[PDB]
Formats: sequence, C-alpha cells, structure tokens
Amino acid sequence: SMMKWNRERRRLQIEDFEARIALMPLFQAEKDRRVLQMLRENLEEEAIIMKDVPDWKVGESVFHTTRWVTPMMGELYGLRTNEEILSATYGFIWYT
Amino acid sequence: PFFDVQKRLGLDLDRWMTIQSAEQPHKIPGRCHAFEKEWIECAHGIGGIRAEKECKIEFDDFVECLLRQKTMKRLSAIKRQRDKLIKEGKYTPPPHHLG
Amino acid sequence: AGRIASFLKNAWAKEPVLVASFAIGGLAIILPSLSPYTNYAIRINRATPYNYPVPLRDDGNMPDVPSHPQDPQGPSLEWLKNL
Amino acid sequence: MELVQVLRRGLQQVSGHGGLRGYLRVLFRANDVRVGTLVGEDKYGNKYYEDNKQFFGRHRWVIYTTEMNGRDTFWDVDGSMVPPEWHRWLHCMTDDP
Amino acid sequence: MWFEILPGIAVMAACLFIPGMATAHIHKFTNGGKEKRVAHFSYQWNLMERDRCISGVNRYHVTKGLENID
Amino acid sequence: MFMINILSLIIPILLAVAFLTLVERKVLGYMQLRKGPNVVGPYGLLQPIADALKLVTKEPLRPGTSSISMFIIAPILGLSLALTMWVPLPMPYPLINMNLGVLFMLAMSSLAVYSILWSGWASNSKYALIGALRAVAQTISYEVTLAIILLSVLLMNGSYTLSTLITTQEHIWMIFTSWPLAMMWFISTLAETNRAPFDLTEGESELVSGFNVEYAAGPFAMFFMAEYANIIMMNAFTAILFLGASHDPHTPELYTINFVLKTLALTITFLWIRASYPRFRYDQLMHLLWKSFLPLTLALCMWHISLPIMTASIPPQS
Amino acid sequence: RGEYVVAKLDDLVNWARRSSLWPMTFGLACCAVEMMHMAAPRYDMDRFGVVFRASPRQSDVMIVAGTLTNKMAPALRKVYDQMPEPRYVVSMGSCANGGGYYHYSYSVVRGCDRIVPVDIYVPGCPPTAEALLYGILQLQRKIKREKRLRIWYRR
Amino acid sequence: TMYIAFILSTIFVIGFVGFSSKPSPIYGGLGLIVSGGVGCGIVLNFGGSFLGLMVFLIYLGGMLVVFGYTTAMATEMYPEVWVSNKTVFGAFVSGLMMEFCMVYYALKEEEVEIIFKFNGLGDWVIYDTGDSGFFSEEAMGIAALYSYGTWLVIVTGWSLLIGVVVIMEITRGN
Amino acid sequence: MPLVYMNIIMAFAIALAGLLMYRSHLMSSLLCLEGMMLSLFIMSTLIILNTHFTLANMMPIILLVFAACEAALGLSLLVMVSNTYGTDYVQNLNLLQC
Amino acid sequence: MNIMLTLLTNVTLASLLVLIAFWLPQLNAYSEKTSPYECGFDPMGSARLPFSMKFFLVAITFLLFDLEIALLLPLPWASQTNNLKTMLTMALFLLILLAASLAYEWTQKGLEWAE
Amino acid sequence: LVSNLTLNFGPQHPAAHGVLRLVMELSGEMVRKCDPHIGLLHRGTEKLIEYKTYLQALPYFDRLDYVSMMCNEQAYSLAVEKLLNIQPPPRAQWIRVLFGEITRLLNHIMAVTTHALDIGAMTPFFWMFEEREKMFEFYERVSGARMHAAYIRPGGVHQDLPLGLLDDIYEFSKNFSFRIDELEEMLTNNRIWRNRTVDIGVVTAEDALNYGFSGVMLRGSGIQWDLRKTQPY
Ligand SMILES: CCCCCCCCCCCCCCCCCC(=O)OC[C@H](COP(=O)([O-])OCC[N+](C)(C)C)OC(=O)CCCCCCCCCCCCCCCCC
Ligand code: SF4
Repeated sequence: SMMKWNRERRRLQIEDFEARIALMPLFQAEKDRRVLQMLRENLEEEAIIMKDVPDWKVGESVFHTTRWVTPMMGELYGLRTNEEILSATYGFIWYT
Repeated sequence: PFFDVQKRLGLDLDRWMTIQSAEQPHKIPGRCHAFEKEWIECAHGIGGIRAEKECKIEFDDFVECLLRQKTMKRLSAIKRQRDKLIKEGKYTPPPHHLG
Repeated sequence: AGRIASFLKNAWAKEPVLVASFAIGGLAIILPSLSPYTNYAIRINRATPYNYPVPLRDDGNMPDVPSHPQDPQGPSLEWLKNL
Repeated sequence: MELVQVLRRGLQQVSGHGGLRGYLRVLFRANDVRVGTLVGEDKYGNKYYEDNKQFFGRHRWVIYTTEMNGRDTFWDVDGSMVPPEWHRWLHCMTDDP
Repeated sequence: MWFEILPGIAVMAACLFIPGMATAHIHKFTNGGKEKRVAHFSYQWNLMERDRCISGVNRYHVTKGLENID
Repeated sequence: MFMINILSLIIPILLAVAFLTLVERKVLGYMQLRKGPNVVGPYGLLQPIADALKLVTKEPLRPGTSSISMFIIAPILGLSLALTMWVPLPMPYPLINMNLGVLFMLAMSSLAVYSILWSGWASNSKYALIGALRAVAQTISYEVTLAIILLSVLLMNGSYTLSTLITTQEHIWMIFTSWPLAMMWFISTLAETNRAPFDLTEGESELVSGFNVEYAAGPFAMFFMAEYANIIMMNAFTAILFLGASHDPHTPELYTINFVLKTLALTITFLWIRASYPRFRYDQLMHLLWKSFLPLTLALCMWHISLPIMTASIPPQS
Repeated sequence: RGEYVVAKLDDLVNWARRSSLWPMTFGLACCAVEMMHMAAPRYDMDRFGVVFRASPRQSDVMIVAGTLTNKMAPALRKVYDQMPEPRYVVSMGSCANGGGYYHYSYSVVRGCDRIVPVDIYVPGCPPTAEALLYGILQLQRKIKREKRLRIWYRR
Repeated sequence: TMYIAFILSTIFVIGFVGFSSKPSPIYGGLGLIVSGGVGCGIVLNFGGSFLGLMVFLIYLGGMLVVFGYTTAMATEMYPEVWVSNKTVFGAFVSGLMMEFCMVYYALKEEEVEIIFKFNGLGDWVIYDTGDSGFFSEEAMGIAALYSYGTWLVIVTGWSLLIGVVVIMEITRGN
Repeated sequence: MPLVYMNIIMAFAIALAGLLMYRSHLMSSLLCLEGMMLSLFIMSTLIILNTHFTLANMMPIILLVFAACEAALGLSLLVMVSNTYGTDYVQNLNLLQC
Repeated sequence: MNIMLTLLTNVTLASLLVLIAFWLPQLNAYSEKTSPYECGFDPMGSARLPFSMKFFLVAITFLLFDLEIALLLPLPWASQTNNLKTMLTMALFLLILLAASLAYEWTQKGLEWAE
Repeated sequence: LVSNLTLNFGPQHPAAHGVLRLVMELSGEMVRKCDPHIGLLHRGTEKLIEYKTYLQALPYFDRLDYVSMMCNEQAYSLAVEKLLNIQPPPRAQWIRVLFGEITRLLNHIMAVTTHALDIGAMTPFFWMFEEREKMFEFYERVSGARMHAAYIRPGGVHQDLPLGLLDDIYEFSKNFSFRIDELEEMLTNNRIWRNRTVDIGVVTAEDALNYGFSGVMLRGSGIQWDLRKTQPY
C-alpha cells in the first residue's frame, strides 16, 4: 500500500513542480523589473544625497567587470524602511 | 597534493568540494560562480607567480563578491551621508522609500 | 549440513534477536541488487523537475528537441503514470 | 439492550432518591447513589439501608443524620454516631435490626 | 465501577481537544477564512510576498482574480 | 491572536496533566480491585485541584547544601521544555510549522536531560547525584534508539515535517508498515519518560524518590507537571507517527477528536504498563537497550533505507 | 468585614490540606500490617486522597505504627524534623501510644509522644484497619477546624 | 527586532568570556551550552536550519551532556563556584569590557582594524537577493554527503570505528 | 567584514586565550577546546551559507564529528589522570621534568 | 518571530510558576529540618563518590554513536538523488560500521557491567 | 583512592521490611559486604516473659512473627504442654492444624506480595490482601481479634468454633487457588520478574545447613526437610 501511495505522491509532486515551471517566466520577468526599479530608485536618491560629497561620483560600480552583478540586500533595501528590509531578509526564515 | 595520487589514478577524492564553481547538486549556483570562473580561467596553467599579478583584477572582483567590503563601504557612506542631511532638515526621503 | 543447521538452531534458541537482526540486515544488503524496481526509483528521481528547463536555440538540425511541451519529442512520463 | 437497562438503572437511581436534588445530596454526602431498602430510622435521624444483592460489606449501610446532639453533621459525619442498638446490625454481628 | 474513571478521561479529552481546535480556528480567522498558507520553501514565500503586493491591502490572503484586471 | 494561540495551547495541556494525575490514580486503583479518588469531588474530579493547592501552600524545604541558582533553573528548564514540545505537533495544523519539527523535538527532549543532571548535582547529598547519573545514562542510551527509529520511520515520510505524516498515513497507518520499530519506539518512549519498569531514577522501593528527594511542594510539583506533560506529548507523537488519523481540511475537528482519543488510549496504555510489570534493574535495562534494541534498530534502519529504493516507493521531499 | 475573606481562604486551604493527606509509612511492628490493610482494597485509603507517599519531604502526616525502641527513637525524631510543615503525627497502637505490652521494658520508649508531638492516638493492639481509618478521618476533621488565617487576622 | 544577529553574537562572545575565564567546570559547561544555543540561533537566522539543529542535538544534547556528566564524577570535594576566585572575576570583567569597547568602536566608527578590517554597517546587508526554489540549498548540500562525499564518508566512518577501538584501548588501565 | 564575523572570530580568540592560560582543572581546558571548535563551526557555517557554497554545507558536519571524537579521546585521558591522582589537576602532570 | 514569542512565553510562565511555588508557602525552618535526608540519620560526604569507569564508558560510547547518528540524519534527503546506488552503498556502509563498532565493543567486554 | 560507598542507612526506606539499618559498602556497582544492624525492634520480650505467668506470656508470641500469630502460639503451646506432660484434645489439634494452615496462607501472601511490591509489582499485593482480609475475618470470628488471636493455648484452644465458620472457610478456600493462579499469571513466567529473581541470592545446600537456615531457605536448595512430615506435631 505504501508503494502504491508513495508512487502516486511522486506524480503529484511532478505536477506541482510543472505548475511552478510554467509560472516561472512570469516571476522571473517580474523580479527583473522589480530589482532594476529598486536599484534605479536608489540611484536617483543617491544622486541627491551625494551631491555635496566632493569626490563622489554616483552610479560608480565597485567592480572592475562591467558584467551584471546580482545586488546584495544592502544595495536593494539600504535606503528603505526597517520593516521592509527586515521582511526581505528574515520573512521566509521567520515564517512559521 | 604532495603526492598527487588522485591525478595519477584518475580518482576524484576531494577535488569536487575544492571550489564553488565545481558541479553542484541540482545545479544550484555559487554566489560568486562567475567571478571564480573568470579568475580560474584567467589563472589556468600560467603558474601562481604569474597568476598573482596577471589575474589581479579577476581575483579582486572575486574577493569583492565574497566579502563585499568596498560595496559595504559605499553603502555605509550613502547611509551616513543621508543622516548627515536628515538632521539639518535638508533631504526628505521619497514616498517609495518610506512606505 | 548439520553443522550450520545446528548453529542456526542454537542461535534461534538462545539469541533470536541477533538472528532476526542479521537476517534483516543481510536482506537489506542483498535485495536491492536484485530488484527490477531499483532502476525505476532512479528514473523517478531523474524525472522530478526541481529546476527550470531552460530552452535551447534551434540552430537547425535539432529534430529530437520538441519545440513545444506537447510535441512528440523529448522524454515521456507515460511509463510513470501506470507504475 | 443490556446497556439500555444499565442506563435505566442509573436513571432510576436518580428517581429513587426523590429527584435530582436528593440524588445530589446523597452523592455529595455519602459519595454513593445506590437505592436500598429502608430497614429503619433511629431517634437521632440516621437512616439504615439494606440491599442483599450487594456483596458482603456493602449490603448494609447507614445514611447519617444531618443533626445530632446539637452538632451539624451534614458534611461532618463519623462512625461513632451509630447508636449501639444499630451498631450491632450495621457491623453484621447479628442479622436482626 | 470502571466507568467512573470516565469523567476524568472526559476532562482530559476536552483539555486535549482545545489546543487543536483553537489552532485551526485562529488560523482560519487570521488568514481570510482560509487555511494558513504554508511556506516550507522560498518559492512558496515568494508566492505569498507577490500575493501581499498585488492585494493592495498588504495581506497575502486577499486574493485577486480575473476581476482585478483579467 | 498568536499569543492567544500559545495560551490556549499551554493552559489546556497543564489542565490535562492535572487530570492525568487523577486518571492514572483511578486506572491503577481499578486494576488493583480498589477505586482510587472518589471522595474529593464527584468521582475525584476536584482531587487534582486539592493536590495543586496543598502543594503550593506546603513549605518548600530547600537543602542547605544546594546551589539555588541551578536548584531553581532545573524546574524552569524542565517545564519550559515540556511545554515547548507541543508547539510543532500537528493537531491538524501546528502552532509552529517547521521543516524539521521532529528534529526539533529530538533536540528539545535531549536538552531535557540537563534538568536531572542539574537537579542531582544541585541537591548535593552525595547520593542523589549517583541516581541522577544513572538517569542521565539511561536517557542518553535510549536517545540512540529514539533517533534511529525516527530516522528509519521517516524514510517513508520524505522529510522531517510533521504535517507530512498526515499525508504519509492517508490510506494506511504507519504501524502496518513498521510495527517492530513501533514496539521498540514505544518502549524507548517508556524508558525516556522514566516510566514503568524504567522508573529507576524515582524507584519508590529502590531509592525512595531518587533525584526528587530534596525537592518538595512547589518545585516538586513543577517537575511532576513537566514529566506528565512529556508523557502526554510522547504519546501524542506516537499517535501521529504510527496511527495517523484521517484529515478533512474543511472539518479539522474530526482529526482533533481522532488524535485526542488515540493519544488518550496510548497514555492509558502507559498507565497500564505501570500496573502490570516488575521493575527492570539498571544494568538489565541498559543490557536491553544496548544488546537487544540497538542491533535490531540498526538492521531495521538498513531495511528501511533499502526498501523504498528497491520498490520504487521513495516519497517526495516536498 | 475583611474577616469573611480570611475565613473563606482558611476554609479553602484547610480543605485542600485534608483532601490530600499524604502519610509516611513508619511501620515498626504488628501495627504496620493493619495499616497496609487499611491500604488494601477493602478500605482503600487512596479513595480519600490519602496516597501512598515517599520520603518525608512530600509527607503531611507521620503514622507511628508499632513499638518505638530506644535504639530507634533518634531516627524517628530525625525524620519527623525533616517533614515540611504543616505536619501531623498519628500514634497507632498501644506500643506507640504509651508503651503497651512492652511498657516496663529497658529498651522501649513509653509512647512516641515523648519523642514527637502527637495529634491523634489510635487505641488497640493492633487497632483494626477501620479504627485507623477512623483516626485518619478524625485527623481530617481536626484540620477542617484550624483557624490559622483567622488567628493571623486578629494578631 | 531590527538587530537580532548582533545581540546573539554579543551574547555568544559573553558566554565565551564566561566559560573561558574558567570557573568550576559545571559553570563553564553552562556557559558553553548558552553560547552553543545562541550560536545555533545565529546560524538559524542565516538559513542554516539543519546545521543549527545539529548544533543542538549533537553538541548541546550529546557532547555537552557527556561533558557535564563526566564533570559530575571527576570534581572537587566541594565542587568550586565562580565567586571563589578573584581571577575568574578579573578575567570575566576584562573580557566583558574588551567586548564592550570594541563593539562600541565598531558601531560608532565602522572601520576598526583589530587584526582584520570590520564594518558594522549591518548584518542583513551581506545577504544576497534570490530564490532557492522548492528545496533547501543547505539540505541538498548536506545530503550530497552520500553521493558527492563518498571519500568523506569512508574516512569519517573509519575514524569513528578507530575512535571506539582507541577509547577502549586507553581506558583499560593496564 | 560584517560584525557577526568580528564577534565569532573574537569568540575563537577568547577560547584560545582561555585554553592557553591554564588553571588547576583539566576539564576547564577541555571546555575551552570545545569552545574553540564551536566558534570554528559557526564561522564555517556563516561563510558557507553566505556564499552559497552548497557542497561545502557538509564541512561543518565533518568538523563537528571529528572534533567530538577528539573530545572523547581527551575525556578518556582526563579520566585516566584522575584515576591516577584523584583529581584532574594539571600540576600533578609534572613528573616528566625528571 | 512567532517561535521566539512561544519560547519567551513558555520560559516566562515556568519561571512564574517557580516564583509562586517558591515564595507563596508560609515557612518556619530550623537546622535539623533542612538536614540532608538519609532515612533517619545523617549522610556521609566521603570523597567523590560518583566513580567507576563504566559510567564514563557508556557516556563515551553514546557520544560516538551519536556522532554516527549525526552522519545518518541527512538520509531522508539523500534518497532523492539520481545516483541511488552510490547513496545506498554509502548509507549501508555507515550502518555496517555502526554495527561493527557495536560488535567490537560487545566482544571486547565493553558493554558489560563487570564485578 | 578506595572510596567504596559506605551507605550505612535505610531504616525509613519502604523496602526495609519495617525497621532495618543496612551498613553497605559497594565495589562500584556490586555489593562487597552487607552488615545488618538489628535491635530497632528489640522490646525485651524474653525478659518480660520471666515476669509473666505461663498464660500471661502467651500473647507475647502473637507479636513475634506478627504475620504468623497462630503458628507462634501453637509452638509455645506445644512446648508448655510437653513440659506439663498433658495432651490437647483431638478436636483442638485439628483446629490448630487448620488455623496453622490458614496462618501459612496469610504469611505466604504477605511474603510473596511484599517481595513483588519491593521489586516493583505493586498490583498483586492488593488482590491477595483482600483474601488476607477475609482470613482476618476468620481469625476474628474465632477469637475476636483480627491478628493477635491469643486463641491457641497450652491445653488446646480458648473456645470452640462458632456455628457456620467451617462453611465460610470452605467457601473461601474453594476460590483461593484461582487467586494463586492470577498471582502466577503476573509473576511466574514474566521475563522481568525472572530477571530479578533467577540466579539471585543462590545458597548452597550444605552452606544453607551450616548457616542455620530452615524452611523454604532449605528446600530452595533441594534439601528434602519439613518439620510437618519428619517431626509431625
Ligand atoms: C519482509 C519483512 C522484512 C522485515 C521483517 C522485520 C522483522 C519482523 C520480526 C521481528 C519481530 C520483533 C521486533 C522487535 C521486538 C522487540 C525486540 C526485543 O529485543 O524484544 C525482546 C526484548 C528482550 O527480551 P528477553 O530479555 O527475553 O531476551 C534478551 C536476550 N536473550 C534472549 C539472550 C536473553 O524484550 C523487550 O524488549 C521487553 C520490553 C519490555 C516492555 C514490555 C511492554 C509491553 C507492552 C507493549 C505494548 C505494545 C507496544 C507498542 C504500542 C503501539 C506503539 C505505536
Ligand atoms: S500495639 Fe500491639 S499490634 Fe501494634 S505494634 Fe504494639 S504489640 Fe504490635
């Protein structure tokens, strides 16, 4: 009986995983725009914050490579509310 | 290894955990996979002496990826310079940054 | 003949726990290598799609890659449905 | 249908004590709700009950009075309240009340 | 005789029933009348975070169907 | 609202412990041709209250040779662990929903051995320490079989998530698939809660009350509450692990009724063992664990790793 | 006035203390077996909440059931001292009461009340299990009429 | 709630100062298990659920437990107490003040250079932004011990069997 | 580096100092050794989780098991010394000066 | 974080039960009352009674078995690999080594509570 | 470092069979020597008897083995009758044998059930103490006392059996073997009871004889000796 049931539970998981796979291009396309918008909003703000810091130059990549670098949490939420960055860091871990 | 038994016998005893750009379960990527790959592909087969100078940019980018020290410095500067202008009542963070 | 049967007799008469444990461990060692279903378990593990199946660009001369998920190309799970 | 008769016997224990108030009185005083036959009552108010279908040592019992010699005994009873006339019958030294 | 043990067992049964029923009903109350969403893996957490963003009311469990846009 | 959930979990559990004292006394009495508590309240229903009130108004003699810091830390640790063991339990929906719930229970119950190692050490008396050491050795030795039995059983579950046990046992109980491991698990649980022929740390006729001699009134009461909470919790874990109840998502009260009834049955069996057997010797139970339970447990762990692979019955990990 | 609250609290505490009279098994001689007969199913001392207890640290009443000898008296006083309060002593049998059959012996203390304060004296050699149960219920009624909180309120 | 890993790490270091000042070994073990619990919490906040629960089950409930059990046997006639020595107080106080001074310096300066360069810009800041999918990356990495880590299993199992043999050799006492 | 790493490395340094600065008991030094191992475990775990070095997730398990094997060996050595001298005091371990 | 609140509540309520339990009763203590209990007499302190190598050996053997159990815990996820024959070989290898440690301790006296 | 735990105590212990101080040193786990300290119930019985008349000394024997009262008073009565050169009547002798066997049932119930209760099998104690209560009723019906009958006396017994006593003794005895069966259903084949009793306290037959053992302590070692058969009374 456990063979029968665990075999059925494996096909159900394949179906669930395929539902996720079908949904993934949407989520990837959305996450790209969301991340880029957050980065660009940080850029627009730091262009204001950093006007008066003398040798500062805004948008300057920390990396030698011009290749896209996936931002950390600090680059994304470093100028947002404590609740938002707390969520983006620990919401999954703390969700029980 | 002092005695490279693995490369003589073709066995992979511990080389699989030696870098984060090696093959991973479920193809889960390392956080600094591209940086490590570029540094390794630069430094391959030219010896450590040459690789220390001629692959300095790739290793610097890798180290920045691993410990985001300069990124943290820049973020800290932006944060503390923001506060430097909150007190004076100069800069108002915008609605999408407050809620 | 009688020597091993007598040893098994004495073990069953005085240490049934060890007899049962050694028999169970021996079967656990031996039975997987004879099962037709072990390959099936491997195949089930292989057919579980954890990652996204990132596509390929058809440079021409790709007649076995499907194009669409519902094209008669690429692996089929019909075997798993009845198992 | 035998459990039906068990439930009926419990319900008749409720009815056999003169209602729910009387049933609870004997439940909380004597910690027992059996209905026996009244064999007699002494001058101090104690009532004596027999039920010969109970096993020996439970076939006879006394429900003590609530008032004896100027002392309230609704909750505070003891075996010394049984007069010697009923003491003999209660401890089965004789068969005659 | 033995059935007088049943009152204490019934009290125990009620005391043990209370936690599960309370957990289920609190979960229904605080999740929009539906089961509390389970996020064992980051994909489910991301599903809930997307749900919260599109609800407009900062609650993941306020479900927008084809009436929201299409 | 979540705080109310925590409270409505904790308080009924303590009440269930309080009336488990009465239920155990009555079951023991009726198995011994007597009645047990039937005077203090109707059918002894106010007796746990009388015990709790008498204990908290009784003088709590603390030893002159006692490190009071740990003397009071041990009951706090014991009761806090006994209560927190219920937060992942899937009465249909858990209070805390973790990926590693049973691992969490294993860890928390392995931290509970400190309450004896600290109570025996703190009480001094130079002899209750030996009883505490015996209790700790028994506890750690049976932790081995608990862990390995849980490991072997969960190879049909696919994860350490306790909610998945409900799904695993949808069509059949896990008892029908792992009954030998069920017997060994049940006896290991008996031994871990210092119950039955395994009550060596509090042998009424061996060392009076062992590690609990110096504790009195209040701290003794809290230790007792911790032990009985652990008993009910372990029986709930056993019911969820081996006798999985059918779940209706639209009617979770049915699952709760089922689970509570099965947990009560297993607890009544725990009290049933207490009234039926003599007491194991310390070396005798150590021999049982190390030379009888452990080899069979290793063999059955081997068997339960081989079995899903050779039958293509490996569960999902999600 | 505020003496009604104190009276109610005293009643509650004295009901809780007599409903859980946990005695200590001090079985010295023949009186010990009639006390475990009061323990036996026929009388079932547990039905009154009177449990089979253990080390004096969780005992509320001492039952001196049997002859106390001179060799044994220091141990009896030691365990009496080790009882947490409130604690009570029931002297059961002639030997514990006033020496009994061995009153005129060189090695027997004439009554445990020379060693400990005694609350109830149960007569008999031995007292029947019913007599000991009567003594226990009489001790319970002694506890019911204590007025510790009312004494404190008028201090 | 904003800073949780920093209180946990400061408490971790405080417990380290407490047990490394070396009071009687039972209090040293108490400090060690407090440190282990807060460290398990630290790695729980980083997504290392299995690793932290391993800390608990095997370190705090195993290795420690055994340590306290063995201390309960080989101790002093009056097993010592923290207070009994001024050396314990001095070591603990010096460690606590060197903790406080350096955490204050790092918090208000963010560029300390005690051996290593440090920046207390936060601790959430270094977390990366991404989805792990339908599995725990930690569990997949650890379950690879049986597929990728064959050599590791071989050497570790051999060392454990050798450990049993070794302990039985040493403790025989002849 | 973030300040959690600072405190973890600080814990390792404190455990090292506590082990190097002995006192009478051997068990105290063994507990300092254990603290050094625990700080190493946490540092390794933080580094491995942060950089998502997935195959290196198993390294803390190996470190923990091997260090616990060493701890068992040290405990046995302490027990032998105590059976010799009734205590685990390191000052009794001085008869190799001659 | 819900779990932290739950732990805080459990610990807080346990400590509150301590406080009521350990401060509410009325006390009257003398020297002979709190004397250590030894069945009617005084206990001897002696000198480090908790001895015997067997109590330490069971602890050490439990420690090593617990380490191997730590090695066995990742098994439920280990069965989800495509390379099942290697994983089965290694899991059974670890269990044979556990059995071998048990057998070696067993045959060389080991688990025995000797004279 | 020989610190063999000298736990020289245990009178208040519930398993001390009443009053017993045990001086014990253990080589770790196992017992090296036992030193029973007795006298905690020495009441000077043998000196008091010298101040008592022969009838006055008879109740002293009820309280020696206060589980086997009538057997003790039978032994004392036999001694006094032998010294007196007189013979008790046949009916008195049959009554004495009947109540001696009732007394043996009482004593064996107490011994076995308290042994089991000390081991940790508390349940058989109550089942058999109900039968003990019924035999107490027989004692009281013949003498007026449940335990200390003082019923068997030099010359015979005090008074005759009341009418209907033999019927009740028959009613009790016809059901008692079923209770022995239930006692054995819990102990005799139980793998835990045997683990606590098999090969425990083994005594050699010759060493049992030289140590002055008697009764079951003799016949446990295979010695075929019983006073009721070899030297009947
Ligand atoms: C195709 C199938 C392949 C797989 C086959 C799997 C094996 C099947 C056959 C094995 C059957 C035995 C399984 C293990 C049993 C225990 C092992 C053992 O050592 O036993 C003997 C052991 C030791 O017995 P022993 O002492 O006689 O023997 C010791 C060794 N010799 C013989 C050398 C002396 O005994 C015990 O474990 C006794 C336990 C004491 C407590 C008793 C409790 C009674 C009440 C139990 C109620 C039910 C429990 C479960 C409740 C529900 C839980 C969900
Ligand atoms: S009073 Fe009588 S029965 Fe009780 S111990 Fe003394 S002699 Fe024995």
